[PDB]
Amino acid sequence: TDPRAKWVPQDNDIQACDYWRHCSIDGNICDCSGGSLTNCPPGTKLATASWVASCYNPTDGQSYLIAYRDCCGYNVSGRCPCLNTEGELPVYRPEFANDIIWCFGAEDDAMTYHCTISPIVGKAS
Amino acid sequence: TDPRAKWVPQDNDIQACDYWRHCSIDGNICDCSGGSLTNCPPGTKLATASWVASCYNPTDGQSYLIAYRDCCGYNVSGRCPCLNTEGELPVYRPEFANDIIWCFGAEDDAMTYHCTISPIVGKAS
Amino acid sequence: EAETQAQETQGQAAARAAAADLAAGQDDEPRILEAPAPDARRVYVNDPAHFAAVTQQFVIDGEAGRVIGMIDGGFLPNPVVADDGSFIAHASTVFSRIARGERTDYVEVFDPVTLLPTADIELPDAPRFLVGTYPWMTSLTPDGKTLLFYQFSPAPAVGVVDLEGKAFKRMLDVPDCYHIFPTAPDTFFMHCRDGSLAKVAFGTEGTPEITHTEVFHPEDEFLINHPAYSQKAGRLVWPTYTGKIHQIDLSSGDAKFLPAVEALTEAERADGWRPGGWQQVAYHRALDRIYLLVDQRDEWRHKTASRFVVVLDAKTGERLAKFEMGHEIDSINVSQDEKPLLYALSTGDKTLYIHDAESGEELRSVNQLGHGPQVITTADMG
Amino acid sequence: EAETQAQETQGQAAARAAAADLAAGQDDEPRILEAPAPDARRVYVNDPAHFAAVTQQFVIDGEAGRVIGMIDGGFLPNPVVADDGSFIAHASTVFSRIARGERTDYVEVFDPVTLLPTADIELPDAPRFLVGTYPWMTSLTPDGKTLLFYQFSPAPAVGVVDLEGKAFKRMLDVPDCYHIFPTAPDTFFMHCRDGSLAKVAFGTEGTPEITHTEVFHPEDEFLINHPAYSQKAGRLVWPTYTGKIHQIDLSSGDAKFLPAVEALTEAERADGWRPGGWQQVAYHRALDRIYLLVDQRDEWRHKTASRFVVVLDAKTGERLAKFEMGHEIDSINVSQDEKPLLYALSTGDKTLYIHDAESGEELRSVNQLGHGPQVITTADMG
Amino acid sequence: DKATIPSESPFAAAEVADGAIVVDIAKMKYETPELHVKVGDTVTWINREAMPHNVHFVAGVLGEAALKGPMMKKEQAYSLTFTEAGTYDYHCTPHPFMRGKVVVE
Amino acid sequence: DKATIPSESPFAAAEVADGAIVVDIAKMKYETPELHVKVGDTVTWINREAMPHNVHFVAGVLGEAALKGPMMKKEQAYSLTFTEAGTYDYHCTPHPFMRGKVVVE
Ligand SMILES: [Cu+2]
Ligand SMILES: [Cu+2]
Repeated sequence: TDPRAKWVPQDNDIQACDYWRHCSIDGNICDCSGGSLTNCPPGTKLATASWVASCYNPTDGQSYLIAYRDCCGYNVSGRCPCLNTEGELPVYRPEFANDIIWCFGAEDDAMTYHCTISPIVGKAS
Repeated sequence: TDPRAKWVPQDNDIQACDYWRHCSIDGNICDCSGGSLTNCPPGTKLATASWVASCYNPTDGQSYLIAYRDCCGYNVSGRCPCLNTEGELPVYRPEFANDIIWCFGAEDDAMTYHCTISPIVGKAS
Repeated sequence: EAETQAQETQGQAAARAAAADLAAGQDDEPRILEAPAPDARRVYVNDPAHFAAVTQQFVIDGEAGRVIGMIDGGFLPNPVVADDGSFIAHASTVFSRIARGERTDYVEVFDPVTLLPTADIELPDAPRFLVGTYPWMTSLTPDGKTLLFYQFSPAPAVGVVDLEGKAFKRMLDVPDCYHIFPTAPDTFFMHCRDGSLAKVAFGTEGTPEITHTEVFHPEDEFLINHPAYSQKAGRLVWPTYTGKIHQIDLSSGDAKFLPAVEALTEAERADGWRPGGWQQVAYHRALDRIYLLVDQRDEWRHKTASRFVVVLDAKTGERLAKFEMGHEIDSINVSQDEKPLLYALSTGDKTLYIHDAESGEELRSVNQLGHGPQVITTADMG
Repeated sequence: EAETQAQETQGQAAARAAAADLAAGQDDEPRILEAPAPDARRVYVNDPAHFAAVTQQFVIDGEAGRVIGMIDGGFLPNPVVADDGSFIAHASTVFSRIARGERTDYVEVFDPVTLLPTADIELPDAPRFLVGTYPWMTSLTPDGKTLLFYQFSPAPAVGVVDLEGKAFKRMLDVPDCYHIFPTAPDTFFMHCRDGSLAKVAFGTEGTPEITHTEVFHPEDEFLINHPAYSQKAGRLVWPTYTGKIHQIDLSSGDAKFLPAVEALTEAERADGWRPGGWQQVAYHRALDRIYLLVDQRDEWRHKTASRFVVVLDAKTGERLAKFEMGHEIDSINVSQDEKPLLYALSTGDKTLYIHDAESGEELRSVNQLGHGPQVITTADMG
Repeated sequence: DKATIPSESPFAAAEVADGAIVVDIAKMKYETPELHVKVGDTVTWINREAMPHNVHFVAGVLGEAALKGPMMKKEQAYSLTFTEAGTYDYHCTPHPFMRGKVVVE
Repeated sequence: DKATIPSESPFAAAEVADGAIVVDIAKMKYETPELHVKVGDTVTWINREAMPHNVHFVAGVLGEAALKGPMMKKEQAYSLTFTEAGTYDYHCTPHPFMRGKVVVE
């Protein structure tokens, strides 16, 4: 895989770094540590505040806003690591910036990074 | 590369796991993280008590007791990991047991494992 | 990184389900999952991570080859899993400045579906034994109400931890003996420097009562640090460096030695065959079968991985199978149900290979299990 | 990765010395070493470890390609190194139970030869910004006496830590700006959302005095998270996604924006070339040169490693050199001395590649640098 | 405490009565830096854009606990009824640079 | 504390006087595990094997601090002067199955 080529989304495997909702993921796919696509693993704490990215779904031709909420309060999972950066801006535009630990709002004030969920918020149109 | 083959000691390279003094080293070679063959790296604490092993020096044909003293108070170095078990006995003979963190007697009661040194404490056999 | 077949199936079925939700216009409402109810095929993998100051446990569905949860630990923790699936726990160690500063030893009990801690019990004076991980260095009693852990220095001792009341009780002074195989709320056996077992029975208070067995092995015969013990069977299965296997029946709370059994043939032994690995032996209670990791190796590479597993009837010593594993395996264990899985962990690949115990076939695997995973723990739910 | 060339030669030179000592009856008397004195070729490699709760710093003699020491840290800590060689420090975060429980942010200061902590300074209310490591999110004042760190939430703020008195001083409320480029004992610049710069002068106590400059870039021109900043020169070098470079000289104590430079030719830009990496830009003070990791890539692969380094005159903008590094490089820095090294860090190989900056030629390499090394830090001692 | 919450969760913009005190949210900004209401007034924030936003009052502001409002999608709304005179600061959780203030008179 | 330490570290055993009070160490044993002395007497341990050994009194025995002696290599020695009456148990640090006892009358 050419690291430098245009990123190509698929809609066939959520555990792979080129799954379509993973367009601006940074960290680890929660599905790989007992979470699911859009839910956190047991024992971890779910952020309410995140960076977002609009990601193109090849199955339906629509762009959707993905909210990359982190699951927090656990050491990093070490499993299914990925870093994509579609539309990703530097830290002075935090709302689209993905090196940040998007743990704000998690229960118990958890701020360590475990993994990242890829839920849809709505249309990016 | 053949993990099951008899250990074959050399006396040319201390940063390799087949260096003759490393015959019952468990962990990491201190020389790789700023210590030396027989000294701890800056910032770590030197244990007094340890397991021992007689290691055959192929240079002079003589067996030497090595005291595998750990350097302590630091997270594991990650550099030069080795596990050799020449003459290594189970834990009910600790004098020769190398799964033990031999850190006891270190300054500041340090008990974490960082790396191991290979000093001679006499002759054997 | 590299995806197992089990991962692809699962990640593909998960992709399709999500497409179906998005099509039906069903909104994503993120929440925190619970793991499924513990079952016979739940398997835990602990990663001591080659002596790292922080470590991880992976909770895995062995039937599916899925990571269903994880639990964090500090420095060289000791994992336990209640046989009835009611809780999991470890004895762990942390420091105030990563690997230095004040040391806290503590026991944590977790709920096995939510994985939340339900107790955090400090152990006064840092008394845990820091050693590459031996499952029988920290042990539950049969009712799960007590955890016992070994102390090495300054003197051999066993700590009593009351899990039900969530308090450290006391240190019991013991002879020069190692490992803890509990048989009751207040009785446990240990293996001694002199080759005897010690039975240790303790009250509420006072010095324990200590009863030694006959010496059961000579001094030149070396008993591995990873024996198998079925608490429900009271079977202690202890291999030596050469694949000789001592069995002790502790079911009565007194030790009845069983005949020795050689796991390897004289021919194999003359040919360089020996056990080797970490968790070198497993025992299946209902089938009364021993599984031992074996290869051809020099006599002092007893910690290296093996590529084979021999299976033997524990009652007769008759060989039932010899499996070629396909990988470098450090640790084995089995599930305790009727048609058990055979778990085979590679510390170098950081992968759990899951095999059919009967035919030896690799069914599925689970990779990316930390830095140096070494310990497999199952519940005996039956 | 196994054994580099520098390791083999260092480890055999070692083995001879040791063998002579033995032959000559010179007993082994273990002690703790000291690191050589801080010189210009001493390089720091910080390993954020892919967001692991505990991290490591590697202290490297870049001349020999030898690890002279290490420093442990917490979760995503921020390394600073005094230009004058007198100390190193970091701002770090720990939790009472590995990755959960009570959080402590603190500043440690270390002796740069004993590596012993000489200060441990706790930051109240956990104010550090937890972000993948940006060297200029935590900074020393030119006198080495104050450490400043960025707080992102609940509101923008900069913390003032008295290293001399070894005490946290206070938080300074700041406008919606990021990174911290100190110019005086009492003054620093930040970069703002609107595209301006803020100057912040702060006294002992009271509302700090905050002026703004004009907006110097378009909203759709994206200035990277890793600019190069020479504090002695007061040169701030800021690449965009396209390789266009904003320079600001801050030597006077006020912001003088210099003519914009392009680091890629118009041809290169149309043939897909872009900068990409982590620390994508370096700046050598004596030579007024700028180094930049560049390669052919889709626009939104800006954090992927690059195989090329273009070198250009900071005044004229004229290219001097283009090297093919021959590895996947994430980070570059330079030693600040006369014939400097080009440090080239591969996060993927976990290896620091050590280059002649003059030729672009690879001289040596240091591997096994933790799990995900991203950050190269040097001192400007001249 | 110092406010009550009419609705736990966000709700549809179309829900908001005609005379209602309204802070619109658009291009990463609250509508007013500083809204003045009386004791007993209900303020409703309405997210007009796709980017999710909320309102968040740190601990000690509206009582002992933080009031972290729920994230509002495009065309969602969220109300707070202010029961005590005073000045109350808030920000948007993911976006520290979005800051508002309610002045309750 | 109840004892002082002639030498902090191990010293060559040719420097011990003949007829000095000596517990020798060999075969993973203190050769006199129960030693009787009088108040004021200096005990010297001397290691007769390649296996390093020490003496280690736990916290509260000889002072509030534990005394964790240096490890004696072969033919090194280490002394404690016992300044007060009573029984003082000890053991060897990596070999806690090696136990001794000094009776100070
Ligand atoms: Cu917002
Ligand atoms: Cu001893």
